[PDB]
Amino acid sequence: DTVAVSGKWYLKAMTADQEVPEKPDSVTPMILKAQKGGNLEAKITMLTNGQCQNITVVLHKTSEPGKYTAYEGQRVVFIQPSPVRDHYILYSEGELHGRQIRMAKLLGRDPEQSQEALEDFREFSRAKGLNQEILELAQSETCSP
Repeated sequence: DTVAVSGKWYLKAMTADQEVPEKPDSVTPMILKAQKGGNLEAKITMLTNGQCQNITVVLHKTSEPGKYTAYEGQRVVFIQPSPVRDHYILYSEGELHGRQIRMAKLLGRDPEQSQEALEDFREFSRAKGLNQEILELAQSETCSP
């Protein structure tokens, strides 16, 4: 499952059960690198407030396909295929910077926007009790490494 989601993605949309102050102006592609040993390394760059912010998150494999842990075990991340092909949905729960926050993210192989994938993501998000507005992200190679 790890190898299946590896490679280049576009982070299309995200939502949470809390405020999430830092809304980036744009993001570079999300790179999911499958590592020897089964873990995933997620890398993305954000343009926020006139500066380039590189983010690296190591996702640790569990016995459940698609289920990973993060941030020294204080966070769980579920990765599963969307009903629309070449899209994936992330859902995470637990601690993040010392607070309990739950998030969902929509990933797409291609930059083209899929209305069906977004609609399914909205439904998924509601079914997880993520009822804030859906935040759709701007794609750009600005700040790319």
